[PDB]
Amino acid sequence: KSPNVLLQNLCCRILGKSEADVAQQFQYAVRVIGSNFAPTVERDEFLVAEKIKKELTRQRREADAALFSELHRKLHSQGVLKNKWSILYLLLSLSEDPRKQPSKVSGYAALFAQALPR
Amino acid sequence: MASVPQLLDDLCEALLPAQRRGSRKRAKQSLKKVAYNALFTNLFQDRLPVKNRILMLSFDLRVGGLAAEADRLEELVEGLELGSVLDLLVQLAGSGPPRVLQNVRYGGYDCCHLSGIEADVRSIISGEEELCRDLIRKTLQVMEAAPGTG
Amino acid sequence: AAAANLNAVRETMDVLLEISRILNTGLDMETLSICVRLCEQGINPEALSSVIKELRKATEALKAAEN
Amino acid sequence: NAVRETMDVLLEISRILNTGLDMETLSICVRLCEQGINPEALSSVIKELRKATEALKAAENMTS
Amino acid sequence: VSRILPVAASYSTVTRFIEEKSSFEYGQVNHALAAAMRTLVKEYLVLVTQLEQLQRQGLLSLQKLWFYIQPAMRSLDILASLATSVDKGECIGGATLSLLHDRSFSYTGDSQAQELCLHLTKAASTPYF
Amino acid sequence: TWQQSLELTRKMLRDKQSKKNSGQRLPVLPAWVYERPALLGDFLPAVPIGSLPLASQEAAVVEDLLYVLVGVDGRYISAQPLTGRQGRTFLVDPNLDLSIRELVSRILPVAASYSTVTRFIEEKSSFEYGQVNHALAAAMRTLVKEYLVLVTQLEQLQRQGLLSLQKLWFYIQPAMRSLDILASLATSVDKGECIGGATLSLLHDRSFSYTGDSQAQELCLHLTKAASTPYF
Amino acid sequence: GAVEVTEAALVRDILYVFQGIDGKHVKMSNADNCYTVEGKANLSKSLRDTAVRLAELGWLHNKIRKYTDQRSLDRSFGLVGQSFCAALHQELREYYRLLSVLHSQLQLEDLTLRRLLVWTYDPKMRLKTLAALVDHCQGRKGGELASAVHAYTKTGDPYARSLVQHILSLVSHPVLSFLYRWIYDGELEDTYHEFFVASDP
Amino acid sequence: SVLHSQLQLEDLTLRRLLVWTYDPKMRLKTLAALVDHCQGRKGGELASAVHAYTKTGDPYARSLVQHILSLVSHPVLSFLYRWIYDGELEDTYHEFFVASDP
Repeated sequence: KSPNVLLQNLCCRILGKSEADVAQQFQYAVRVIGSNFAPTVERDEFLVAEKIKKELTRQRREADAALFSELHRKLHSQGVLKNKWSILYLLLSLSEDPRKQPSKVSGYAALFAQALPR
Repeated sequence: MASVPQLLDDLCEALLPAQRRGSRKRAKQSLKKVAYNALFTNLFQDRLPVKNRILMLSFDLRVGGLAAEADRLEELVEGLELGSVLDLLVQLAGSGPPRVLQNVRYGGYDCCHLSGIEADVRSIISGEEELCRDLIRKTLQVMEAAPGTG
Repeated sequence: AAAANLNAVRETMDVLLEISRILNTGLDMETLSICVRLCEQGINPEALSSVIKELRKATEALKAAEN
Repeated sequence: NAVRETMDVLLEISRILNTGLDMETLSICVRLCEQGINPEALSSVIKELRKATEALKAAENMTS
Repeated sequence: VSRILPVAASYSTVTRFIEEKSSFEYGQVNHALAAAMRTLVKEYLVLVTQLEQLQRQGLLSLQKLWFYIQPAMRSLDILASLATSVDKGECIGGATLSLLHDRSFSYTGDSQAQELCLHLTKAASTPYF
Repeated sequence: TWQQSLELTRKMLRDKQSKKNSGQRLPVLPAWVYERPALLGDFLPAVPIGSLPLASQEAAVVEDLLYVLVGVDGRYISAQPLTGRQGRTFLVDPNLDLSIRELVSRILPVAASYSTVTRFIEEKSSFEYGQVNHALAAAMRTLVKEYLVLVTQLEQLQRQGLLSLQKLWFYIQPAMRSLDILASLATSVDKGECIGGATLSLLHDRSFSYTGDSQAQELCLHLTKAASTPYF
Repeated sequence: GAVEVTEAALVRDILYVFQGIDGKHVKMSNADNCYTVEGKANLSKSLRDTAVRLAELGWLHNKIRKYTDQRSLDRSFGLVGQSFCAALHQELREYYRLLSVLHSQLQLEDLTLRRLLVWTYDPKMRLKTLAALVDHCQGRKGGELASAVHAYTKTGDPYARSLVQHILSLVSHPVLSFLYRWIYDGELEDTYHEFFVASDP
Repeated sequence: SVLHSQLQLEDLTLRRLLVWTYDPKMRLKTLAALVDHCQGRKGGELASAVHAYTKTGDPYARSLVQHILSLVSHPVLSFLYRWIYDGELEDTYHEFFVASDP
């Protein structure tokens, strides 16, 4: 129920261990989370979706990009979530590339656009 | 180390701030009776890692803008590593009076947050002082409206 | 009301599952709702990502040591 | 010495923990715990007696 | 305003440059350079989209725009300088690659320019290699 | 004017440093820093108050005071330019009420201390005068920032119409002592032209002599740590 | 009724002065290199004094701006000069970000001049130190620039010290790359003649 | 300053201020009496002069004077600790009861 309890449950599920068996890992996680509880930048999902589409194109999956755009439309149409920006950022940070060899050209946040701090 | 009722009476008298002395005696007797009844009810009626619970509390403190206090608590618990005493303290936690008051910059470290914090502190001091002044004024205003012999 | 909420949550979960599988994020079933339920509290998603990455690294390390 | 150091460490910890257990209260709880008394029952009794003491102190204050 | 407007001037220059140097007559090197500039301009457009969103949220003003636009202002100034140099020397093939190397060296002073020029030089040199 | 004497001292210190460095280059501050009064941290050189009702007199006085606590002249409270190194002297409008003038004159020593601290920081942040004096000026700048923050907050509470005369006098008592201490240290350091271990000696000795009061002890120990960092 | 400029209007003008562009009632006197408030409008002495104390920052701002603009156009100034200009631009953007914070706070007020003076103390120190470094480093190139910075490194104040040490690392990165190339390639990219190895053809 | 604020709130009678000032009168009377007995003394003469006033039987005065005595002894106690711990003197005023003769 409590956010800390949920974090404990998540770490237990991830490690496949008991709550006590992840205390050191749990302690590290608690320190990491307590480092920052609020986002430092504004939330706007359009940029997240654009980044997702760019990543898909870089992964040579433009049809999957169109599918993602359709699914984003469906989700926002049936909107029941109020903090989508966060879940989109999470999924983006957790995205992998199984269909291609690992290699990316560096993107720019001062030549290219960067988020304005809140 | 003493009998359960003996130590209960010791603790009850310690907590008791106890007009006639008969009133204080009655109050202490009632406190001892209530303590006895609570113990009896619990006995008639008769888990998670304690580290996990202390981590919960440390995370909550860090969340509540008390990261330094959570770090202190973490160091205390590491020195500790009695467990049931810590659990009892855990349940009792938050039961005290709430607190409302308690090389160099790289040219980009220029931050409003430090100066904002200083401004907020210097606001809090002033405000608290004027609040104390208002409260003492109100107390005196009431007393001057009061009979004065009780 | 509760029926509508259950329908909405089911469809949202299905959409998120599809989004995860299309992005090939690699996440398993248990991150069904609770993990995102945590992110819905307003938690710093960057830090959440960092911590989940750290947990994944630890889990892979433990599975490599065990294997 | 180790007992005394644990005692005052627990004192400081509880003070930070916003629970306010005093010297002899902590000693009593230590003695109960080594006697074999459940921490949760101890805390329940402590909170019940705290509420009772608050009510009784209020009543005795207006009874002065 | 007049401090910000140079970004739009650079943008109109970059756009004309992309269009001209993506015509078949101007050579494959210039075609690819225009394509890369088009990617960068897309990033710029994303930036301006976000700035529009904050406008529509009533959360930007004057000095905030001036602060936010500084990275892109520098980037687009650099891009326009590169485009002007390539056009004015009518570089094709190894000429263009030479110019890109030399400029990439001269823009060694600032890391933003270095990264931009290294991306551009890799991309444009791919056909010649 | 203190400025000319300090410029002479700085020139002599430059000559002695160059004489000891065997002609290695030394750092020198661009001249406009020393040649521009409008970047000093001290002062820069209205309806008459006796026509105002007493409460209005207090209000106008408090406005002038709030200006004067940060080194800025009020309308009916005005500063008097200094000769030699001294704390700021102030001219007070003579149509003010004598009692108000006395209550001001009890407060003005803080502003005097401020003018001393500002001149001290500016002088002792030139490269020639040594890292010890540089760091001491920086620490004094920190303390003066704290003072300024306090007076800023007091101005904010003014703007709510919730302070007066005696209330300012109550709030300002800690700062009066702090600024007296700062000014005494500054005057002693300037008048003994202490450099290096001389200045550190003076700071140690003062830190001992100010053992009697905990506020002064804490302040001086902070300062001594900070300034000793370069020397250590 | 005489025109006295409101606190808000003076704040807007001083914020323009900080941004390097004159106000509507306080304008840059270019015969002192600072912004003076006209006397046709009647403002209190303290307001004028605060305005001067703040326009000191605008003077330093405009000096740094002119120096950066001037050295930015000379390809002859070399990679080290370009790096100096880049570092100065970066510090300028930090200054602008603080100015934008102050703007946002002003609009939240829609903040007082005195609080702004207190808030502006640290910017005044930073930009004073930077202007002094620039002046001492003016009219020099290559190793003259590197020496000019290394001389400023001797400051004992840590805030200034940290600013200058960051700037010196940034400015040395090009010099270090050249030396590495001189040390690793045994070759020179010296077309400006700033590297300590002279080749004689 | 509290009393000032209260007066300004009227803009209150003299007697209420007299009543309000009763406790201040006690405080300042005790302080003046402590000051008179401790005047013209230094070191152990000052400490004795203050310690003599502690014998008062009024508890308000007693507590005030005990606080003041603790504050005044903290320096004396520090000197004694250094004399007791360092076996050395910083006595340039000659207030410590241990004389070193060089």
